[PDB]
Amino acid sequence: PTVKPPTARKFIWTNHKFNLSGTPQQYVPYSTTRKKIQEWVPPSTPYK
Amino acid sequence: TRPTVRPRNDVAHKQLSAFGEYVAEILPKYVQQVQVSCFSELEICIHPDGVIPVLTFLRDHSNAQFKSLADLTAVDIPTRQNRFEIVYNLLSLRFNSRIRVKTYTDELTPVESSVSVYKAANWYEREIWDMFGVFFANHPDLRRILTDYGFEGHPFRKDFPLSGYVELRYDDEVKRVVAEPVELAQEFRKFDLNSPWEAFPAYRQPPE
Amino acid sequence: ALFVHRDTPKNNPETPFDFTPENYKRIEAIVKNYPEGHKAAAVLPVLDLAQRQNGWLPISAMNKVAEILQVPPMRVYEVATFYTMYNRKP
Amino acid sequence: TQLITVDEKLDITTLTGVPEEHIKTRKARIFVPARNNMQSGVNNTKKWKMEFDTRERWENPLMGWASTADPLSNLVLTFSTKEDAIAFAEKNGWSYDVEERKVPKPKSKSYGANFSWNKRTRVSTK
Amino acid sequence: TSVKPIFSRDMNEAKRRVRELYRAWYREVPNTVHLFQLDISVKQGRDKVREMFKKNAHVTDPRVVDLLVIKGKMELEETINVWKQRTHVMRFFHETEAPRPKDFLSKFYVGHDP
Amino acid sequence: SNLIEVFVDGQSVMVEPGTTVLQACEKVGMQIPRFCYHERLSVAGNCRMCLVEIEKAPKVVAACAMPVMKGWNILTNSEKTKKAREGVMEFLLANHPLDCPICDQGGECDLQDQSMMFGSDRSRFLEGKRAVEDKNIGPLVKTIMTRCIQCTRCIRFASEIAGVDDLGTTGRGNDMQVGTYIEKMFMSELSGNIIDICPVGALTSKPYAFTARPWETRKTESIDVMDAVGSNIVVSTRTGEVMRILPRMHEDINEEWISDKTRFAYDGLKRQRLTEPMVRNEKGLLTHTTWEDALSRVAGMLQSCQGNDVAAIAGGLVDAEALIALKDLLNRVDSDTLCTEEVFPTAGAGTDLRSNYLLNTTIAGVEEADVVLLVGTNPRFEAPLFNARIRKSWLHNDLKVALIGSPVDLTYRYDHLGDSPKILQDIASGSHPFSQVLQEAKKPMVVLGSSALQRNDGAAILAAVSNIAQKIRTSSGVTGDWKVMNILHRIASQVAALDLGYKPGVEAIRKNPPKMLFLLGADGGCVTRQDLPKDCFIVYQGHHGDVGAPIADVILPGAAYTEKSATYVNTEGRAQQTKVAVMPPGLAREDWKIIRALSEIAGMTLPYDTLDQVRNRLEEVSPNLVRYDDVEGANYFQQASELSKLVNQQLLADPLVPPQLTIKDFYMTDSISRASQTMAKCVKAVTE
Amino acid sequence: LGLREIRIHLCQRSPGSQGVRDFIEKRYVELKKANPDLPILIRECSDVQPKLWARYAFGQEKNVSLNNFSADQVTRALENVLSSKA
Amino acid sequence: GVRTSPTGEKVTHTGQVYDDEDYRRVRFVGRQKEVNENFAIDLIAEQPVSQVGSRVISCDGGGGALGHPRVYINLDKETKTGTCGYCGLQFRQQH
Ligand code: SF4
Ligand code: SF4
Ligand code: FES
Ligand SMILES: [K+]
Ligand SMILES: [Zn+2]
Repeated sequence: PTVKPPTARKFIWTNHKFNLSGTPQQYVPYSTTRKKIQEWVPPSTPYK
Repeated sequence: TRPTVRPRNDVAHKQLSAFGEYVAEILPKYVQQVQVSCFSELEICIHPDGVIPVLTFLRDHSNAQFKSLADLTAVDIPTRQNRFEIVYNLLSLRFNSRIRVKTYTDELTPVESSVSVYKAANWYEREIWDMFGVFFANHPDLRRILTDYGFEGHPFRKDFPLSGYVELRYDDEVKRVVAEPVELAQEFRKFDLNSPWEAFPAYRQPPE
Repeated sequence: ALFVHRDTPKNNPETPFDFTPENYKRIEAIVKNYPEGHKAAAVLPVLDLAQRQNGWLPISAMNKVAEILQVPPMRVYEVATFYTMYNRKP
Repeated sequence: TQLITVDEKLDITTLTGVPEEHIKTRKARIFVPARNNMQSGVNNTKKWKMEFDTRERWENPLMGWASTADPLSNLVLTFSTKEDAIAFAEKNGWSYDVEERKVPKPKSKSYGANFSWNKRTRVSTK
Repeated sequence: TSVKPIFSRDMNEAKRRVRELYRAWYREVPNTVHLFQLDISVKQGRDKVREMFKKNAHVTDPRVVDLLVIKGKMELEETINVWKQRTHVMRFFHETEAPRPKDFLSKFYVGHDP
Repeated sequence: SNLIEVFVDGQSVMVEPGTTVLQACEKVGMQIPRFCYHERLSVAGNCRMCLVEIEKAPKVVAACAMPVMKGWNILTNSEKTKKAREGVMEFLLANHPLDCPICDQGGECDLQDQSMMFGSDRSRFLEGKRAVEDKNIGPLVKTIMTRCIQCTRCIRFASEIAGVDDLGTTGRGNDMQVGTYIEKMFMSELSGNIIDICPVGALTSKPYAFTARPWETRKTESIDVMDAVGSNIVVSTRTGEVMRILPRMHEDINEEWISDKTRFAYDGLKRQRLTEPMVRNEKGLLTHTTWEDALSRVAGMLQSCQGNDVAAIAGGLVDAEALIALKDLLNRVDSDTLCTEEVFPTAGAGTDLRSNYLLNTTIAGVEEADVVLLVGTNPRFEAPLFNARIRKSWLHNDLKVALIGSPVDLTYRYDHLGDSPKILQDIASGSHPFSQVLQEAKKPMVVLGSSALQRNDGAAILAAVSNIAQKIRTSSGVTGDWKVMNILHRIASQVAALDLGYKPGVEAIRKNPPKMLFLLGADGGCVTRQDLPKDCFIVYQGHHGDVGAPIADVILPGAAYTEKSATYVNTEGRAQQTKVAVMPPGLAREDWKIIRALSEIAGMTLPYDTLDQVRNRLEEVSPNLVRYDDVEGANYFQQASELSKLVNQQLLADPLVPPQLTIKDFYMTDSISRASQTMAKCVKAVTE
Repeated sequence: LGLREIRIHLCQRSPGSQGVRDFIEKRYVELKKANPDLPILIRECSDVQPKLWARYAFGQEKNVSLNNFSADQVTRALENVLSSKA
Repeated sequence: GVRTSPTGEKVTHTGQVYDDEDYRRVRFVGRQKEVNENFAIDLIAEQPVSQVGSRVISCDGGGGALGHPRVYINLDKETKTGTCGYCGLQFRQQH
């Protein structure tokens, strides 16, 4: 990369991180979607 | 149709059609159909009472000499009343040729074991017991060969599910690998991929 | 050069268009050339008449032809964009 | 003789290894699947299909994946006639329901009907 | 309705084979509890054998019970010869599985299964 | 017979004169490729994909349009047929955009599939393509007109079936664009079906857009419940979530169409849902609870009731299983007071004979009639595919339609006789000219809509309309096989509730108000707490919290129509079963499961455990609720006519006004549609 | 405590329902004029046998098969159902 | 343009964040929720609208066969720009 540098981008990591597994910086998976079914919210006023 | 199309072998097609007529007329007691594929493979569809007389013929006859059993196969086709299709693949090293001997059974009718003709069949049809549930009569050691020892069901039957009914895990309470009913964290996603337009007009079946 | 319409202040369904009474008599003479039940056959002459009174066709001449001939307005829009004589711009 | 006579009903439920819950609580559906109205081809209406009732699919707590506990949720069987599917369901002890094949009734198509003299079937444009 | 049999000509020879297979299992159970060093009693394993034989008691087809006898001889052969481990023998005892709801109301409470 | 013999690839077939080449090849099981031909649209002949060689003829013919002549041998697989197909597919893929990955039609596209089948595998097109300006024809149909192959199924649908006449082709040549030519909003009641018959991704579904993809969707064949037509649908799901709703073909109901409510109300099915049982806490607020607590607090009050102390209201979306479940549960308490929201008059025969509350002719029988009299209904919005069938009979069979009621738009032209009910007295007395039009008609048809029966003179309107029907049928040239008297329902639960023997309308509850009220999905607001006593024990059982769930004391969260196998009976008497597409969300259960568990907690346990035992009970109560996709004919019009003459109920002077006048009132009718954001965008789009 | 509803099931075309059809063609109206507040649900179906369901108080339902009866036999069984109230 | 819930959890470019009373935040206890802080919806908004003198423009995303399938965009609407369906680059007819 000193002779032929990589083509720069605004989104490439300027700080390369090594393998973070076993550290508190490790990856934890999760569902990246929102909630599908919406529940009914009962009225906060009395019914009499 | 030269570069991208497979070349047709008419010489082998004529020779296999002639030898299929030969086998069909020597053994009319069991031969039900004889057909040759467009890529020149001969199939002799026989009756299941003639598994041994046909195969001993092709192994021993001087115009056949199918001394090798390459493969032995069942195929589950549930829309037939005889759902299992037992497929013998035979190799004549003398005449440099291959033949296919096809027959049928359901779950309850036994097929005669062909270890008296090809000892190679000893495991193959045993695998047909394990995967499909076809029983083979007068077999030396007929038992399971591939499934686990307490395995219920015959897996390559098409009504058997892809994942089974049970799954194993280690359990530290009983200090033992245990079986439980199968639950998948992600279900196998079923893809309906078949196009609704007819692909091959040569294979069109006539309607009702 | 386009064949969609956008409502400008000089071309809209609130642009004033009305035939003159001599043009209404000409329209009635046009309509009497065709069989009863096929008044839509007078779409091409009357709309051309709406180009002769006005010089061009705003989208009030097309709707007026659609109104006096009892045809849907899209069936007049199709004629006014199919044929090359109907000036849809001034 | 070499042939026995079994006049009983054909039942192989003890031989398939299927547990009891997935025999006597499942409802097989024998049906010709409808044409997808996204398309005009009819090659998927040619054969009969046997599927089962859908059971619960829930959310995986880790990834949101569709977790299932139904082994028969992906099992679709192909049959050439209705009676073959009915025989295969009865042989396996599956209680079934059958929907009849819905072929489209034949139409009356006339291109000249688009340009009639006195009928309402004229096309207003073409 | 004229079918080719497996071993039995009618149900009497079939019940004879069922009965001899039951004798072989009944004799084998103490050997199985000893050499697999199972934590069940001999009576508990014999009750499991009686349960596995009464589960298939509704069958009147001679070919189907011939195949049940054949598969029972296969399971017995996997038991006597030590081909099963302790785990395969104890899979008859569904011991890690929680007891399933039986009546309508508990099945209503847990979920959607009928 | 006058059948002529033609040949398809040598194989003979006998066809009626007027059969096309495409239909003749269809009769031997070959489907000729097509893009503009549709068997329910008119023949256009303008995509040229059906070009096929007739032998001894040096020209390909348009198989969709060319009728067969006697002795033709149709060469569907010959060399010039395949060359014509590849040439036409090449011209279709000349200017078509490379949008297949970003297109909602990928994998379910006709152009992809019969480009794989009947076209070449590469391009000779070395030019630049056209790009067509997109249109805004509403909040439902996403329009990407660059994908349009100009097949004019838009125009033929909107003209012939939708009756709108507002889609058409402007321009000329390669610049010819299908659209409205103006910023016009194509919102008919059947406006989503152009998403179906468009073979390409030019017209896609704007709610369904980008969310799914056809191969990964599971297809569950089910029933519409958004009206009483009983349209067969496919709920296509993906990983336990409903993705969209397609139509199924049924020749006698919905031919292959569905309404916009059916097609786009599936997102109210995922909002405002009842997921957990709710009980009133110490502050008088609904709080979440378990099933044991909720069923115990309902059953303790149910054990303290007897007679008229307990009653039930059945909502618009309840299956016959839960209806007979709650009927058996309240009959253990000796209570007959079980009601529906939609008022049907109990005067005369009432709900005893089925013939005086059914669409007795059929939905299909509209094709056999010659005069249809629509009384007090706006069937464009009450039963939109029934109105589509009236329009198809109007178009192809010269059907004469008259309307008694307010002059609503019905997408075709009718004889508006006026809106007063006294016209019903004028026709039955022969003083009106349409009475002779009815008498000289061979197959008359009188359709009394069930929204006119919501009035206080609904018994008198039913008596006058049945008086007209029996004046015609007993005297005029009607054979006896033909049925004249017909009732059009707007509620999917209504006919199944009347076959089980509910008392329609809530006058039995307004007469003597109970102290405990079950509400199976009862969201019409017909009985509120001012009609009940001071502390009535209101139980709501349903799947949405809309109207009855705020006033409830205990909420029993139930299953929706996509969440259970369930018997619904349409307006013509045909019973139909849904299928489980997804399961109910959260702790919600199937409805008769809830009623059966309540019966077991209360100690009045019901003789069923599985769905089959519920349906054995349902066959015990009336044996036609288990014979699915069957219209059982109902006789005895004369006996109900004799019973209807007993009470001389007066016709009111108020005009017959249906509650759904324009497209504004169509989209939100039940608790699923009112919770639907797509129906909200449709209302917001039509009110501006 | 009393009869609450009567359910008469029958066929349109079967001969065994014929007398039951003969009961409703001739004798239902003066039945219904005699019992105005009683639901007598006539349910015709395709191939069912004739049948007479009588729901009494507290969910009790008695059943009388009306197969191959005449109109007078259906009349006697139905008036026994009316006079029973059990 | 990453934002933050009242729980302190970062909201992704989808819009996903757990509720406060959701137990499944315990998977990030002692660890981190890996989110990507380059939101593409903001990064394609940063691109300028290309003024072209043609009526129909072609976009392949640049790079030739390293971009997307080449599409043609119509620029006859003057209120709306012509947005590419693949890369989001939006175009405008300059006249
Ligand atoms: S309409 Fe069909 S061919 Fe055109 S981009 Fe979409 S999937 Fe591809
Ligand atoms: S938008 Fe679709 S249905 Fe309409 S003309 Fe174009 S291809 Fe045909
Ligand atoms: S299908 Fe005949 S030309 Fe389009
Ligand atoms: K489409
Ligand atoms: Zn791009």
